[PDB]
Amino acid sequence: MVSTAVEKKKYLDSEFLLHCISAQLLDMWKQARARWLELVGKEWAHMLALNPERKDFLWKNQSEMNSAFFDLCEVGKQVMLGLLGKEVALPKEEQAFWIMYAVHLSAACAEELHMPEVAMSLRKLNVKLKDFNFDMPPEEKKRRMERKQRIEEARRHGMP
Repeated sequence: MVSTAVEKKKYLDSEFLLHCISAQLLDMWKQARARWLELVGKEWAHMLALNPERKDFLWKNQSEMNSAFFDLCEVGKQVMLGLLGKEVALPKEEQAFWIMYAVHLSAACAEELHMPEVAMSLRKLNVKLKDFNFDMPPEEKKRRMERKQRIEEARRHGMP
């Protein structure tokens, strides 16, 4: 499953997504991907400055990067639903998608941020994904619910 998803990592490239999801959702995906990678790259550059030999990325649980990753997962899930043309995926479809998502983002860290391949591992991403798929204030809960609604609406070409 992870073997086939390695080639299928290109499936989340903008050029492969184009015309298969709405223009609005595609732009949300492009922006959310860029935002997360930029934050990862900043955090890494600081870490590397302090230990040039390090090979691990420490994921800070209370960080802008972490919040940006959550939002990227939210957009990613709607990308999946957009590709399938469904509101609720089969669990096998979800498992396939999240594998492709994790392979895609891990490749981007090695290829686009030039991080050691072992730093942003498939396993690390999966730990955080499990959190997404399974002490936040009430106002921030509201915020995330309104954002998810806006992404869902983008996916449906502006429809509820």
